[PDB]
Amino acid sequence: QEDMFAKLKEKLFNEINK
Amino acid sequence: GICIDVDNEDLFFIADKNSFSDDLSKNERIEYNTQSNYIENDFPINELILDTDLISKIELPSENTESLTDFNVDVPVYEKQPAIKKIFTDENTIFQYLYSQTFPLDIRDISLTSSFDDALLFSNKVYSFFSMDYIKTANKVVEAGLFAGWVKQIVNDFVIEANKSNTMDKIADISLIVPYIGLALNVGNETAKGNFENAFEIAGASILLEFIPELLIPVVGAFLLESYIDNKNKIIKTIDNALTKRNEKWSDMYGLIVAQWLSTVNTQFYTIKEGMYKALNYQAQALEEIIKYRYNIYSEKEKSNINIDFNDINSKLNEGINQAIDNINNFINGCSVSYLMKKMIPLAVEKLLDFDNTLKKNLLNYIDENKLYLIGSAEYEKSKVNKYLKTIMPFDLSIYTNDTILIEMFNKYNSEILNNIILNLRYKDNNLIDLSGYGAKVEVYDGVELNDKNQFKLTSSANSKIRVTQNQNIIFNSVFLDFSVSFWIRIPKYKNDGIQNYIHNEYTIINCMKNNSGWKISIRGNRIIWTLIDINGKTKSVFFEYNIREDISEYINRWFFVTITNNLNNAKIYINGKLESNTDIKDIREVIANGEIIFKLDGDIDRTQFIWMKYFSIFNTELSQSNIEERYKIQSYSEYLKDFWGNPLMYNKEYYMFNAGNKNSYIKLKKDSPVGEILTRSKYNQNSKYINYRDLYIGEKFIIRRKSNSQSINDDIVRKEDYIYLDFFNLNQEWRVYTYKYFKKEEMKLFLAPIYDSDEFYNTIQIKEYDEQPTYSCQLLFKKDEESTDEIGLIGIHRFYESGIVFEEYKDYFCISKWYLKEVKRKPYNLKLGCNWQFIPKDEGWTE
Amino acid sequence: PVTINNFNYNDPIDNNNIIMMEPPFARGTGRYYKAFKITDRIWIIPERYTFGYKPEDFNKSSGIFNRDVCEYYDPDYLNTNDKKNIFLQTMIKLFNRIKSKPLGEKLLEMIINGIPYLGDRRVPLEEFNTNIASVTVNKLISNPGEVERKKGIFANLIIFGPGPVLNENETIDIGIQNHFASREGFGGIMQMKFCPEYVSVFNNRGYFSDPALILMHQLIYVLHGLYGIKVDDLPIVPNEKKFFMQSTDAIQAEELYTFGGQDPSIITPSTDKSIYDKVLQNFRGIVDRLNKVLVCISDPNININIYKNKFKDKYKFVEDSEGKYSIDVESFDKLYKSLMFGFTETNIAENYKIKTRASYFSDSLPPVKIKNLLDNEIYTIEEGFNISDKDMEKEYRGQNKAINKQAYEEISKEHLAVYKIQMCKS
Ligand SMILES: [Mg+2]
Repeated sequence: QEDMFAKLKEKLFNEINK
Repeated sequence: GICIDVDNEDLFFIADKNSFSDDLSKNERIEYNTQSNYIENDFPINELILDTDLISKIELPSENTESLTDFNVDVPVYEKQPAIKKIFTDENTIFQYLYSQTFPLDIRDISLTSSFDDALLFSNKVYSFFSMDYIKTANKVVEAGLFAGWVKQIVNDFVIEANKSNTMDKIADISLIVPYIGLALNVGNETAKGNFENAFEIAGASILLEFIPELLIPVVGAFLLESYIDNKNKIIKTIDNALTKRNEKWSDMYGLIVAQWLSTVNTQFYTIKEGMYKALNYQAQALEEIIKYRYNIYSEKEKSNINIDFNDINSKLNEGINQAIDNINNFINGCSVSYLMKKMIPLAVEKLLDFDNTLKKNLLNYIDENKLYLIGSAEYEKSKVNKYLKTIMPFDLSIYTNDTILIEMFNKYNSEILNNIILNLRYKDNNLIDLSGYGAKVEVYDGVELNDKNQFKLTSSANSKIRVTQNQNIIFNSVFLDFSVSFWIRIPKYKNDGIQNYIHNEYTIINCMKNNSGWKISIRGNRIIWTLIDINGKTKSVFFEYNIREDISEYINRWFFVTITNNLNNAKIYINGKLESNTDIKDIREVIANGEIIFKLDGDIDRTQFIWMKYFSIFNTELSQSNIEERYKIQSYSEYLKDFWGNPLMYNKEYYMFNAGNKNSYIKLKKDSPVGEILTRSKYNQNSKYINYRDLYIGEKFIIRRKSNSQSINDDIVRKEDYIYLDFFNLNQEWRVYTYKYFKKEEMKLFLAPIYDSDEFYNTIQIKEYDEQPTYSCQLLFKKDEESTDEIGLIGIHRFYESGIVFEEYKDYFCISKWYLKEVKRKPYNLKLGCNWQFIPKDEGWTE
Repeated sequence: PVTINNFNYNDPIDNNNIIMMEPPFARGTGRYYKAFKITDRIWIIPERYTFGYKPEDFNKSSGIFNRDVCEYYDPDYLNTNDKKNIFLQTMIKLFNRIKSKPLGEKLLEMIINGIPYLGDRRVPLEEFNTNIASVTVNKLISNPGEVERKKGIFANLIIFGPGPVLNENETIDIGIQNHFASREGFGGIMQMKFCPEYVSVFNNRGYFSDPALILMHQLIYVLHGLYGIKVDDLPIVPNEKKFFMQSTDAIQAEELYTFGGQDPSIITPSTDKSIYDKVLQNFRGIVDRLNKVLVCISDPNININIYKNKFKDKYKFVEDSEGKYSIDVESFDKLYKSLMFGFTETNIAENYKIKTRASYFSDSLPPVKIKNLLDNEIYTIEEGFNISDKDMEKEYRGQNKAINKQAYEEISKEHLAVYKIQMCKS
């Protein structure tokens, strides 16, 4: 689903920006 | 109908069987002063030129005598016959195929065709046996500006086509082969039809012969020994003489085979070589005619703008022809020797062994009958016989001819290691057969699982058995051991609860015994054992044992390559090309090595025990290190990637992931985060002193998906350079591995998310194999798009800043890395880089 | 000590070295030929060999004699006295070339001294009989004024010019009532059809043969024929059951032995031994005859003991103290191998540094005419075509068709008969 993906993307960005 | 003129001397000369004497089948009387007869036509010419007993010392009587009055004489009658013999045939062999490659003197505007039928039909169509691409390029008309470039190219294409010299791959065990000979001549059984290389793998040199000759191979005659009642001195001489005579029969038989080989078989191969020389000249001639016709279509303005040297074109094509002829000559000469050594000499050896048997029987009976007249010494002469008829006379071609060319081709044949293969078990049509050329009988029983990857499974069932009956007329191990065995094997892991029986219970897997002497391969748990047993029952073994307390084993339940070699002094075991073990066997006497070979698990085994095997071969010489390593590399080759166990890597199959640079690490979706954290494998947690391993069936379950059916599918095998999606199962959903498009640093965590199409993420992976040595590892490349040259990074494991400032905490993650992109180009390839992955499927040979 | 005699064709008959001879296949019908004695026991008759041929066969037709030869015909060859003289002088030079080294001299010496036995298988053991066509030829004595008379001479070899095919040289033995003295230990008069100028061509770069070697090759057959060891055993014969197989004549071992080199490998050891034993068996028949021979029923001036002793030397028999002859197997063995395996085309070509074909089975190419073999610019006794002073000794340059274009002419393909197969579809 779209909505899942968008929330996961934000989590990724937070992991990348550690 | 079309009629083709053929010179008598381009026909195949094949001596009729009636040419050859069957005098060997006559009886021989043996007596106390019988000599063995040998005629040497090789004469010292200077012995004649100096001989002063030769020219007559006696005066010539006067020529004058009485008149002749009796005129009876036979006078020869000579008669002409027609200069042309018309024969009717609709067959197309060398004569017809060569003719199809010519064109008449009043034709200039020719095109090449791959259709032999068209070439015969149309005088402007010339047949070519080179590739479709060559043909298309030669038929190509270009504008004058491109012409000089097209000449260079097609002339070079001719040289490359002419020099072609390999099969589908070297796994077939063919030393050399020129693949277009079939298409060039259509000699033998329609060798222009189907695939020549493949037909040659199945049937060898025989497929090229126009006619399989009937050989004369006489039953050698009985020896009739003279009695010398109450004369020991002359009875002993008679035995000795029968023994020397036996050698003469062996020699004369081999001479008889050589005469037939030279005049019925080697003559056919000579005709083939000459045919090929003409065929290549015809191809060059047609090309030149084409290049001229096209040059002269251009205007004088165009022609002065083109620089081409026609003598240079000619000498470059001739140079191509010369190199091609070398390959053809070596190949065909090898075929001819092969037919001699595999298809002729062994049938002779068969008759001669039978004769040796009969003679041995006779000579012992004669020593019995003369026991009284040979008191005491009778037993000594009986062992003289038994001994003397032990060593079987070797065939040496240089005894029967001093032709340099023949001796050199024989030497080349015997220095080529693949010609030492005396058994080569290979999969064909749901069976195993011997492709060595010596025709061993191979019986596979119903309990042996076979597959088309040349793997076979031996189980505990009674009917899981293979019998190979070896050709008894092959001579190997004359005097001392000099042979090798190679194969691949896959041996399952111990059952943790069955570790005691695994450790203690030896079971045979391959047994080759005759009269309680021979060789066997056996397994005891983690040890594979080669055992020699000589005629006196003396036993020697050499073994390889792999460590079963390794965290990750290279050997347990994984395909590996074994090679056993035996010479005068040593039995050696090599694993994956490298020497592992050596046993001094100088004390081993005779070992009988041509009994039947039984592949079957035999011993106190679990009902569920099995062994897989692949590419079983036997060589009648000791392989060198370098031969073995090459064989390892050749038999490792595939177009497909492999899994952790060594089997082909598949789409749509569940796999755990293993990292060769981080062996004890695995990938887990991090809790409530779309990234893959790296954790440490759990391990065997009980207390057997024998056992340690790390768990393999852990971490996320991955699955490889094909990106597109855009090309021909027809199977689910993953090939190098394929474009894939790397997916995994998250609960009951299928997720996917992505890389965020904005990738600024050298390394970045991969994004593990649902299947979804986002312009912000790459999802396409190209699966690679950068290692040039055998490996089960692959690499996973992210590129911008399928057609793009630009590489983004490789999938790997790196350590990322996690937290802290005074002490920085770092943590391993599943990532994409630009650093690996440079590392993979460095030579030799680093096996242990963290971008090397293997896929582990569940397998019945690994339980944990 | 071999003397080559000289003479011109037009020299008068002297009834010694120049005679009128009736050769064997003329069948005593009073057909006499002018014959010249080139050395002891060897005669040249510089005329076309016509025996067994039809007169019209001498023209090129749509036919052929031999399937494996490019046959050149010329019915006018040797048709004038000057042509006959050229042939004779050319023969003289070829015999001097042969004589020029000891190997060729010894070939000539064995042939000269290998006189036929005075008999054949039909003759009783106790008798010499000169009155057979394999032993004696007649000559006509008819001096000016005085009456004509016939006398007999012993000969070893008569060399004629060619038959219809100039380039097909051949050596011939004499059969009487279907048996051949030359194949049974006796020996008998040998005849040759020979043409020096129309030589063969081969390659191993296309080369032409030295006519002195062509001639020496035939003389080896003559030699065997005189010692009674012309081979008649199991021949190599072609399988002819399929359209792609070559049809060609039977090949006796002797042809391969005579060529030499490595071709005898297709003659099995079994056959090698069959032939050796047959020859030994024939020579045992001769030695027995010499032990029993009492009289010459046909010529009362034949000194039995001189002939016994010449035949003893010929066959290398040994004489015991009481005059009985026997075979010493070691001297038989040395003689046999010398005759059969010593003198070969291969051995001779090597010794004379003459280039020749690689194998008895080398392909037959069209022959070429040697412009003039009597011109010492092109061809000499000592060196043949391969003369140092013309820069032709290196790598048989003298024989090379590319290099020595001045030595030979090509023959018009119009005059060559050649066998072909026509493979015809339906
Ligand atoms: Mg031999």
